[PDB]
Amino acid sequence: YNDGYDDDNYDYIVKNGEKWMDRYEIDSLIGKGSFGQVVKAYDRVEQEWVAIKIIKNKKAFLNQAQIEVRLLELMNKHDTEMKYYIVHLKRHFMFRNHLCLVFEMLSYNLYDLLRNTNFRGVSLNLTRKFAQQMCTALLFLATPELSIIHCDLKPENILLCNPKRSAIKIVDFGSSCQLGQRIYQYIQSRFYRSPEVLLGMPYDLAIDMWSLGCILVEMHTGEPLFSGANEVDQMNKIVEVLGIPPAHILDQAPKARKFFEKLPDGTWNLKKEYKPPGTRKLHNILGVETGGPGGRRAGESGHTVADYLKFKDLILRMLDYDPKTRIQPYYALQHSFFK
Ligand SMILES: Cc1nc2ccc(-c3ccnc(N)c3)nc2n1-c1ccc(N2CCN(C)CC2)c(F)c1
Repeated sequence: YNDGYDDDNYDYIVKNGEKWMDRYEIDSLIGKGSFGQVVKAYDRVEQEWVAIKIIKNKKAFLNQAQIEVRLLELMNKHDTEMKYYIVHLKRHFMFRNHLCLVFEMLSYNLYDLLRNTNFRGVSLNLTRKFAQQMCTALLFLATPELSIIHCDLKPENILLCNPKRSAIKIVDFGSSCQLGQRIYQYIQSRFYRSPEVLLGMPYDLAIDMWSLGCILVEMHTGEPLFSGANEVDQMNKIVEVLGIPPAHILDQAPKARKFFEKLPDGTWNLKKEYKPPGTRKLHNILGVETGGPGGRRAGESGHTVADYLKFKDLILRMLDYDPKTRIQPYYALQHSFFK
């Protein structure tokens, strides 16, 4: 293990108080993920805490992180005032056989926020703040010179900047790509995976908007909207809410028959118990008329029927099966939900 320094998962074994390169004092592990670890460090030179993503000493992670660095640096050539809600990569270096990405220090991810609500959700008002930021972030990523598809939006990859404000940033561009790259497939985290990707179809930046629609519902209900145990269960759970996808899409989907078959009348239906297609209404998931998710927002300011109907509309537009008509970031931002 790399001159001593690695565990059996090819992680750097953090030693609290270690100094690196006469510059960073490692304080502690913040958290682990697939890619490796994020540690809290003090940068003596800039005099600030930084979150150092220490990539596993494994080629696949190293290579993914090099793609991440490239995309972050590209995003940086634009967002120098850090306006657009993407985590700032300060610098990167190889250290003891681990690629290290030095980020600004942020705070809890939105999953952990949901965990602190006991998976019962945050307010629609907070949901709206997250939504507005996330739509602005997507707006940014879709700037032509970037055209970046995050490809793994989920609550864990959206972080509070700090524990007392509603400001957030997107993290983790390990799985990201630019438009026209199509080599990736079975991409996105399953709960947040777009129909086009489930269907093995060409995809674009609209996949991120699908993920966001899923995320926003979850932020408010506390629970994943579409919590499939596998792709088939995923598509089924999607269909429960949204109905059979448009025929014009299914006729074009290489993986149509993973999920669907044509009936003798030439129409598409599921292969296989679930609520029948389109019968699990978002109207009811959100509790539009019944005091919000599980009735728990009954009375609360900012949780009116009118508010929920606006939120539902926005969400349904994000969860358009058709990536061509799925609401784009700009128009999402103009939605009545945000007035
Ligand atoms: C607190 C904190 N600030 C961070 C800044 C950047 C990143 C990051 C992580 C991954 N990819 C990129 N591009 C940036 N992470 C930051 N974190 C942070 C927050 C929470 C966790 N976890 C991970 C999972 N665990 C179960 C809960 C806490 C973390 F590792 C880092």
